[PDB]
Amino acid sequence: EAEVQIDRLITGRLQSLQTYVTQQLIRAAEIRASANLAATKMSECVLGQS
Amino acid sequence: KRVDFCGKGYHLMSFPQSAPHGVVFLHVTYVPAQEKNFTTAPAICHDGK
Ligand SMILES: *[C@@H]1O[C@H](CO)[C@@H](O)[C@H](O)[C@H]1NC(C)=O
Repeated sequence: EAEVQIDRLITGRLQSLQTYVTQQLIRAAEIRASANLAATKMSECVLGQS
Repeated sequence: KRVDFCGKGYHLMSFPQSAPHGVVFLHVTYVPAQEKNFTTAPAICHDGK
């Protein structure tokens, strides 16, 4: 029964890790979009005139 | 007219080309060089004007 117990623990922890990775991916995508906008603003409204 | 959008400098024109799974832009740009130093002045008044 120790195999059963450790299997339950392993599957639960794997589910938690998967959820965390997905959330991190979404947050990274949003941050990348915002930073692209910031880079465009830096290139346009500083090195010239808008 | 937006600075550094396409090209590095003042933009003249571009030519598109295909790729396996994308596009390639060839930008033509104009860049000054061979500078010289001079003495300036804001405005010049003659006969009080
Ligand atoms: C013009 O003269 C100034 C005065 O020393 C100098 O600093 C500047 O470098 C000169 N211009 C060029 C293009 O060298």
